[PDB]
Amino acid sequence: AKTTQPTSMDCAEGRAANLPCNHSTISGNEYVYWYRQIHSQGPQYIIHGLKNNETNEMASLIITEDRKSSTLILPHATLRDTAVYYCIVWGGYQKVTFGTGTKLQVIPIQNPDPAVYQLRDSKSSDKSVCLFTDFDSQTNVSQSKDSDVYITDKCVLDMRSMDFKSNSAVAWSNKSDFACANAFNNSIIPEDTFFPSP
Amino acid sequence: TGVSQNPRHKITKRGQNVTFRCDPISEHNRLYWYRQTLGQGPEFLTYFQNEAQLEKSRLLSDRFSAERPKGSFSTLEIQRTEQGDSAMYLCASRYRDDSYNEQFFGPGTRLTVLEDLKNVFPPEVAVFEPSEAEISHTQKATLVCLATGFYPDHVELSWWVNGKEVHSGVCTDPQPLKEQPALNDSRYALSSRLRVSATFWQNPRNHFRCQVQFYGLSENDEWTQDRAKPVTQIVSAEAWGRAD
Repeated sequence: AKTTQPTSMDCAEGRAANLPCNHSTISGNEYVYWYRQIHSQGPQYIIHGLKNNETNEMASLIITEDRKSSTLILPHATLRDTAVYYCIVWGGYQKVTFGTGTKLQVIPIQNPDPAVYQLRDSKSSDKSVCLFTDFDSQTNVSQSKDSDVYITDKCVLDMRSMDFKSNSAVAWSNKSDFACANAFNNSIIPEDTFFPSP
Repeated sequence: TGVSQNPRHKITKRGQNVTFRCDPISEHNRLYWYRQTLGQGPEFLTYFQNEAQLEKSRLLSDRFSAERPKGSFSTLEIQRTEQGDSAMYLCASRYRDDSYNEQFFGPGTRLTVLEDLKNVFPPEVAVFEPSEAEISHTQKATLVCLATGFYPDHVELSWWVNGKEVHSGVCTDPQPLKEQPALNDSRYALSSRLRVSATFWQNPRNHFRCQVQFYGLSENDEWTQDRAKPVTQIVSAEAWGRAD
């Protein structure tokens, strides 16, 4: 109600990510609170308080002398930190109200090797899917405007075993027309993309 | 966590009444109710101080009624349910009317209300085996899981390798996507990726399972059609490593 936040925000894995909140009409007796919500799940508390700075295992919170703005600090942003972050203000007795809020996305840096591969179903076996992977994080995968074709949003995985991150989108369809050569051609894939053909 | 809610999910037809329960953390003075829809923040419904409701939002129709008869557990009753009630209903509790004490949230009760229950389908799940092209180019091997075409969309996807849920090497789409988007009753699809080393995949003694928990109808729901009653269940697809 009394808070304003960016709807979404990118931040680099893994330096500190600083989520800003504006609250220019704050009292007095009102504390500032930050919650985080992952998937549809219950929002979990991160940190609060008055007018000041504060810290715990999960994060740090700096509030200006103004009182009129605050900053949440997540000290070493990993992929697990990407979620929605709500900044709320409350001073007692009344209800608590949530806004929007942010939509933090930790982005990893790559040393890239973009390719589009075909994967076959395990049963089956055709039924197949197209995998666009190993692209750098500046590359965006677009939504197919062919309705029968399905393209997913891009997704970052971490092979923690080998200290290796990678991005990937997935495409599939039932059409005859459809193939992997053309699955991700409606996006703007990079010039050096590897397209197998044995 | 440590507040609880019952049930975790509920699918009704239009006419029906529905009742949720929320159990606060022991001796927590305060109990809050919110509702939430996809991509939006929680919307305040009502809150309690001891037994004493307090405030109910001009949201809540008369069809909603929230009780808390012992300043302890709280029930929310929604009468004559409507499509527009479909939402995640969140419970929160707080120790005292005290800014120092934070709200603890429960895991929520995801309500879906329907024109009719013949629109509820479980997922089918297929696991897709890695390309040889990938294996020879990167010496890594990506499996893909596809969950289709289910409704509503409360599914939970998980990869199990050699009998343990894994999180390293895994990616799942934040949201599902609509199969015919296009429609009111659009059925959904979700994909996930598991990436391993080429050599790990090329060992036939390794076993890969894709598990999707679906939250559907109850055993006790009136069911009409030929196909299996789309109850709450887990659908799976398996794959072993290819010696190749």
